[PDB]
Amino acid sequence: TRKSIHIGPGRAFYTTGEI
Repeated sequence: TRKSIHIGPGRAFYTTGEI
């Protein structure tokens, strides 16, 4: 259950990982 969630500014959403 690996996932990369990085929230920087107030308009960014990066969700890329395993499942």
